[PDB]
Amino acid sequence: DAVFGDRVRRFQEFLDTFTSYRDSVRSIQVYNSNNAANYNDDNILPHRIIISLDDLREFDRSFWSGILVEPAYFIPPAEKALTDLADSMDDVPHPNASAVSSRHPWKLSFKGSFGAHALSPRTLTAQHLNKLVSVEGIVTKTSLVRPKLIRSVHYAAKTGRFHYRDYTDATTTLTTRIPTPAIYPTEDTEGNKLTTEYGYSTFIDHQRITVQEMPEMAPAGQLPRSIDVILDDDLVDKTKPGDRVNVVGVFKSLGAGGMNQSNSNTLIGFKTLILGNTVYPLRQMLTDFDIRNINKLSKKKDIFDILSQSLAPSIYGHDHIKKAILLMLMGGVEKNLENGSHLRGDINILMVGDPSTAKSQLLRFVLNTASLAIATTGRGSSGVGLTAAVTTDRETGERRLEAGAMVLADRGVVCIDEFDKMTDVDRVAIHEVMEQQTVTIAKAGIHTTLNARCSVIAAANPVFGQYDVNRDPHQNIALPDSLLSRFDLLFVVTDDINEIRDRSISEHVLRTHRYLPPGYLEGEPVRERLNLSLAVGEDPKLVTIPFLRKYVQYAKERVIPQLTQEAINVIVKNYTDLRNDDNTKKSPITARTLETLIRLATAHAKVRLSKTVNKVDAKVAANLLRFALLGED
Amino acid sequence: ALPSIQLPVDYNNLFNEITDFLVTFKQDTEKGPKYMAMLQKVANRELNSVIIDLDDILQYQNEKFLQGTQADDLVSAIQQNANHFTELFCRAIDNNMPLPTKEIDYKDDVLDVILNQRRLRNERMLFPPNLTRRYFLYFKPLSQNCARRYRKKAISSKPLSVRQIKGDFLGQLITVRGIITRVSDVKPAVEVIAYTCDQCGYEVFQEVNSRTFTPLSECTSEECSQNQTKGQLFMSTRASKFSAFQECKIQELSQQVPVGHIPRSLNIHVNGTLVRSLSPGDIVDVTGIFLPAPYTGFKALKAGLLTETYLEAQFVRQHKSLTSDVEERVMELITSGDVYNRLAKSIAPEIYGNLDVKKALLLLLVGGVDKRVGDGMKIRGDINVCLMGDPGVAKSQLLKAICKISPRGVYTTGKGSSGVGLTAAVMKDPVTDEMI
DNA sequence: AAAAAAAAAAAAAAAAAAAAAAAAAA
DNA sequence: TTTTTTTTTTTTTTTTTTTTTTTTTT
Ligand SMILES: Nc1ncnc2c1ncn2[C@@H]1O[C@H](COP(=O)(O)OP(=O)(O)OP(=O)(O)O)[C@@H](O)[C@H]1O
Ligand SMILES: Nc1ncnc2c1ncn2[C@@H]1O[C@H](COP(=O)(O)OP(=O)(O)OP(=O)(O)O)[C@@H](O)[C@H]1O
Ligand SMILES: [Mg+2]
Ligand SMILES: [Mg+2]
Ligand SMILES: [Zn+2]
Repeated sequence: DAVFGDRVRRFQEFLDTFTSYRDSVRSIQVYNSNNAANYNDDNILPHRIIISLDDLREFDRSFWSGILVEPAYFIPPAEKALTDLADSMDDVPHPNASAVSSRHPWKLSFKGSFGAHALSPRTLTAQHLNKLVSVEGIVTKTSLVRPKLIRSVHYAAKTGRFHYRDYTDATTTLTTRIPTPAIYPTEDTEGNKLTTEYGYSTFIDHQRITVQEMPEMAPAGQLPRSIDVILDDDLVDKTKPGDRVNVVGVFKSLGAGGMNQSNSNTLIGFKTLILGNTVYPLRQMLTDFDIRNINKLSKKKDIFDILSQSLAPSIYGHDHIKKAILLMLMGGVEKNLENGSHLRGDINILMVGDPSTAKSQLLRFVLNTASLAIATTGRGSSGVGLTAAVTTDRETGERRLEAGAMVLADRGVVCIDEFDKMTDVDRVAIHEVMEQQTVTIAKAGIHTTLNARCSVIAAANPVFGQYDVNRDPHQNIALPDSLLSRFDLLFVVTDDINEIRDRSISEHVLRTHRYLPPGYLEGEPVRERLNLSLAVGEDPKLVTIPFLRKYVQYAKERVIPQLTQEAINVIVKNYTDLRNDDNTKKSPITARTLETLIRLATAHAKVRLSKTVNKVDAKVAANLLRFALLGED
Repeated sequence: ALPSIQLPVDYNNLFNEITDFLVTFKQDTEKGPKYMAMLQKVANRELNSVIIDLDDILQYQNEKFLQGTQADDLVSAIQQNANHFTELFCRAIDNNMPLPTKEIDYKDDVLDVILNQRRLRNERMLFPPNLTRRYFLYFKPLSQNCARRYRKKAISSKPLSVRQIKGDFLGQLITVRGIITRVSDVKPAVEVIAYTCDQCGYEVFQEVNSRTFTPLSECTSEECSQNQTKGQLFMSTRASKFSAFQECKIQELSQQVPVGHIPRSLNIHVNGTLVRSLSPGDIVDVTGIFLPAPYTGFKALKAGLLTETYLEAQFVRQHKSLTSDVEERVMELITSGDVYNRLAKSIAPEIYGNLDVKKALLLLLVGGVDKRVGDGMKIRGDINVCLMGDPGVAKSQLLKAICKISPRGVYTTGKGSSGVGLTAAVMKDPVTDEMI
């Protein structure tokens, strides 16, 4: 009534006080308008802006406090004012055939500092209901996208006029209203037959996601907790399972909560939900300074050595394995070939070695430094847990598929630990993914082929406790030959007792164990708790890790080198020399070694930020594979 | 009650323009109207389907623009809403149906006998028109070539995917590209139901416009108005009109799925002569109307305002013998010479070597004599070829390649799936839960 | 003619964990 | 010979929700 109009006036004043929002409205409007005029087209921007809570805090403390504390009485007044401003801006007429019926009202999004309203799915209780909150977590489950009716239009014969009926739901609006039965009117007020006219009605896409707490922040002895978020309109399909997200929305109650005709019970409570306003991913955009630095650092001669050594500075030695990991990070170029085939561009590495040889501390580093990485353990995994699982969608009722570890890491890496301890029934599935890079599901009436293009790095142990040099290589490794053929580089690492090596490595380890984080006193235990302050503002030389991430991203997305003849000449001579020799290698040499040389050469070419494969790339690939197969170093 | 809104579209002028377009339209390139020719063809019990082209409608609009008189952009009205224009066009066809010009040929048509028997008793001593109809009306999507010829852009024929189908496209005419995975059998769906009434008046007709209905079972004729309890209605199948119905599922192609996601699926309903146009395993481009399903019955309450959806199909565009031509192809290949070596060599030209293996695969491709000896003896002509050898010798390209040559072939692999010996007699098919 | 009460409508099923047998070998 | 290995075999439904549509009952 009066309060609604007063708040509309307040927000209207706020809008012309700061001119940025008015300019963004015009930019979106002109973009959408002149896009439709391009008949010879080469797509549509949604009606949603992001305002900062901070600026509103200086403008009007009362309105900011109302939005943060009582959103359900201050957001709808703001949306009407934004719609009015947007309607005022659009001077050009749009006599469209059916856009007159559906207005697509403008909505709002928020950013800035939330103070005490930044929480997690665990610290969210009944004290935060009907409040604007932001929750950080990991997406686990998503529902199928369905259309929902918002307004129905009917045509009346013998009169020629139209009649519309509006529908509302608890999840649709922020205010509780009288419910609607969602049944189309059939009789006019005068009794004339009504015909439903699809194409003038309004439907909106609806989705439900589940956000779980980060498992690293959970208390001792407790399992992580999860919450449900509802997305609508233009927020649909902006998240996938496994993603790390931050969702800003209104925490809301729903239902009757067992205080009704049903029997009295202590086990019945209310249901809680979040109507998300905004979603933020917790792709690093690069400026011209960063790109210029990358191009300047590319021209240095010893760039490969620096890049490889920058990996895991807390590991002493293992230079060649660290080079192989870097070559994994910058994968090869995939070739699509006739007969529906593709040559894989991924590099797969296996490490077999003695106990306590820093095999498992490199997989953990790859988990952190890479863009996408999935961790797996041999004994705690199953075949149905790696490829896909048949489940049900509670909200709609169909039967669907849920992704597994391999398919969730498409265009990523999978790090498997204790690979030899995996059961045989489990080990067949990974075989297929390593060969075809596709999963075939033919269960419960769901016949589908799923794409899985991932790089595999694995660590295992020999049959006995330690590697034996007096026995043949195949006796030491329990893995079958078919599985072993699918790895590009097999590294056998051994711990040998030598006084100088021990003196150096012990010094390095003792130096590492004496590190104090800044801002901590001696003897002060590390407080890895953050004190519930999740965030302050809601949205020889070595190189730093973020710079390496930028370098890897830029190389993967900007250069695609092509093979040359003079590199092929080196590759063929290396292959012919390696094949025809009496040296006893730890792995047999076959016709698939040539493809490994080609892939390593392509990766080294990408490292140099060049569009051609040179002779030096072939030499580096040859040296790496000679070290891997022979140990001639 | 129900508020009222003003919309630009008026159906009276649209109906006038449809009537004008049916009569006036001529193919500019038989002479005369294009569609009154095929209507006369229909009237002779020969054509079972009527297909309208929106390119032709644009041609009529362009003719009117040449005259300069205003039009109602019928092509845009069809695209924005198409469930009502089907009935409008059906009425327009019914109004201007030509007379049977030749070969009336009434032989044993049960509906014809019923209708003819009605005339004598009705005249000596108003039914739903759809009962007398036989033709089926389908629309044809726009063409980019004609569009680019007259600009105006195009939306109905753009090859969208299952995933790009949002809720804003409901009630429009669109096209979807995908692969057909499942197709069901053809079953009859009722359109007009006729009830016979204990020699009370005569049979009554009701139309059905949903997937679910209720029987009448009460005779309301003037002679049946007498008060005595007399009995309910019984359905008569012969005087009722049925239709062929089929449902299929289309799935998104692997190329169009983004990384980390699972492909979606869409449902297609086809009625009429268009039935059986799609088979499993075909990559097609299907045009139709995208409509909301009612989702009623059980589990409707939990959804509340959530609906299913489906596509009423109207057009199909599949992307991809003894004759003198093949009689001459074999002669040409004979004159080519070196048939043995060339046939063996061209098999998988990527792989270099193993030429004797390629000779043997040719002999496996052809089959030996299968002679049925008397007294029960039989001799096999099929070929059993096993290829052993060390790993990494091109073992498993050679095989796959041979599968391409012969259409009747299956590539079966290890214990990942059980298909070699899966001659099972139990099949828990979800559709009906009976063994196959 | 207008109230209060009472049912239908389920459907579904793979994926994992524990325990006892009936065949393999240092 | 006593050890390891191996298939494999039931394990499943007891519950749900508010409309929507039917029969009784003042
Ligand atoms: N070269 C090294 N530099 C630094 N620390 C090392 C090195 N080698 C081993 N370590 C230390 O040894 C410990 C165990 O290493 P890690 O867990 O990586 O071994 P592993 O190869 O996975 O062993 P396992 O065979 O028992 O699974 C860690 O504390 C690690 O820091
Ligand atoms: N004669 C040949 N000509 C061309 N390529 C060959 C030849 N022999 C082997 N190859 C190579 O071998 C590969 C094809 O066989 P591949 O090693 O993939 O499978 P396979 O022989 O069935 O072995 P596995 O036991 O590893 O499955 C390709 O890399 C191909 O280039
Ligand atoms: Mg380990
Ligand atoms: Mg093979
Ligand atoms: Zn009667």
